Order: sequence, then C-alpha cells, then structure tokens
Amino acid sequence: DKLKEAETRAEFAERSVTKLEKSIDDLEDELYAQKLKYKAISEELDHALNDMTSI
Amino acid sequence: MDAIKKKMQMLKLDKENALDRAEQAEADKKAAEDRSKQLEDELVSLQKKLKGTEDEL
Repeated sequence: DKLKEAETRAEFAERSVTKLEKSIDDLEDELYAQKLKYKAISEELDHALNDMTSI
Repeated sequence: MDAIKKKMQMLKLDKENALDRAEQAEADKKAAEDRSKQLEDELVSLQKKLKGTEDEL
C-alpha cells in the first residue's frame, strides 16, 4: 500500500536529477564562456600595457 | 584598465609643464627683442644729433 508511495517518491526525485543536470551543465558552460571572453579582452589590454608602462 | 589612467595623467602633466615653459620663454624673447629695437633706435638718433653738432662745429 505504501510501497507504491515509495516508488512515486523515488521516481519523482529521480526526474529532478535529470532536470537539474542540464541546468548545472548549461550554467557552468556559460560561466566558462564568460570567463573566456574576459580573458580575450584582458590579454589585449595586457599587451597594450606591456608597450604602455614606460615603454 | 587602470595603470593606463595613471600613465595618461603623468603624460598630461608633462605636457602642461612643457607648454608653460614654452609660453614663458616666448614672452621673454619678445620683451628682449623690444628692448633691443629701442636701443638701436636711440643709437641712430644719437648719431643724428652728433652729426648735427659736428656740422654746426
């Protein structure tokens, strides 16, 4: 009688894992892309500073 | 960035100082030239007066 309740608990918790895996992976990869863009804009400024700081 | 701002301010400071020096030098050069021209003018008037005096002598 409560066996089916436990099955529902397990199944409803399991689908949340799948739903959250995509969210975490997408968020982490978007963070990675943002950091890469930050480094791309940073290195150009670094080279400009190499030429800029008292030549 | 940031150190760019500091370097830019330092260079603007240098430009301010250099332009101020140039302006001061130009003004003094003008003044000295005016003094020299006045001296030459009075020298030639002196020659005129001496010539007139020698004529009358």
